[PDB]
Amino acid sequence: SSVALIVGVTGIIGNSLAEILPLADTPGGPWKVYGVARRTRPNPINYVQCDISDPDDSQAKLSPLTDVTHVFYVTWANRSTEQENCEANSKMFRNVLDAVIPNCPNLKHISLQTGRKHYMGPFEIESHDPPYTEDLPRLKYMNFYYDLEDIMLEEVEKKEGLTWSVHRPGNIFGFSPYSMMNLVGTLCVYAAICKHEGKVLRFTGCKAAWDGYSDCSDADLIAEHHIWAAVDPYAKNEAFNVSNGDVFKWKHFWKVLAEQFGVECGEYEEGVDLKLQDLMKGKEPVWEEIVRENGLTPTKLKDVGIWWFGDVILGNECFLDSMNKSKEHGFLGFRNSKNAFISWIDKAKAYKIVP
Ligand code: NA
Repeated sequence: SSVALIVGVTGIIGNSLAEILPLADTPGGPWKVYGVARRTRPNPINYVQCDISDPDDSQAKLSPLTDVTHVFYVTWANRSTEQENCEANSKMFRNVLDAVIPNCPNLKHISLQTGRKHYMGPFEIESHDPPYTEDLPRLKYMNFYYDLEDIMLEEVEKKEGLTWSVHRPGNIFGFSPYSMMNLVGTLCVYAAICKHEGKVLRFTGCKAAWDGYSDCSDADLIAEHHIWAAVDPYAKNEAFNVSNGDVFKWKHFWKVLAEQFGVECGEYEEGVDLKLQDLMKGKEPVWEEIVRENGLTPTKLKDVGIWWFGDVILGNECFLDSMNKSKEHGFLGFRNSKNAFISWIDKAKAYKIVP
């Protein structure tokens, strides 16, 4: 009966879904699960190698998956322009729904993950006032999230009883061995390099990030949120924010990261805005030495140190969201973000990404 198709299983959320779904006490259980991704390689889950952006390969790989009941859409193309983000991401989404909906007679629910950029315009009101809420109108700017929702909504009409849910996290704290968008990983690699070079963990970000309130969204809680919507009647045909239930300051998270690598913590330096891309320019050889000296997973810096992403997060103000609707609709999940941050650092170490 309960059969998951995780679309993007090698990603950060894909991985959390991959670990949690098959567990004995998981709601909706016991689950059979398929994990789909572009890579070959690498256990209870039924792996399918598929390129979602190829109409033929999606037709070939997903049509035979006759028994799936719930799809979890957690993949995204990231392009140079937003217009391209729409062409690319729509094509992918359509390709999966066109391969699944016709061929799965027990399809109950598609769960779509987007993000907090639903609420955020380019710049450039027009804008929204935080904390962000779910059902206040869409901003007038182009946004591939909006396009994905409309596709989903349109495709839900072509089968009766088929439900949907949208999941909108903020900045994700998580892990996967292959992630190419890992904030926590990225900060671990920066910390590791500072330790190696005998340098202080200088703060690489703005003041609003250092001293303001921020939140974040745990990879495992986001997975639980997806699962909740799969099984809860009050979650059906609704969009929802997912964040941790608490608030933090980078001022304090920086010390925690410092402590986890035994490196001197830096403080907010007035008079700049300090970037990871700049500080880590030319560190490719230094990283290889760290990987060799310690018996690490053989990685290149560009695959584990995603600086532009970390800078985008640490160089801007964090606008908070609201968990009221999720709670009101019955999702009482939370995380203690400082503890979760330590936990995801530990996970980077356990997989020998970082020493
Ligand atoms: Na956690």
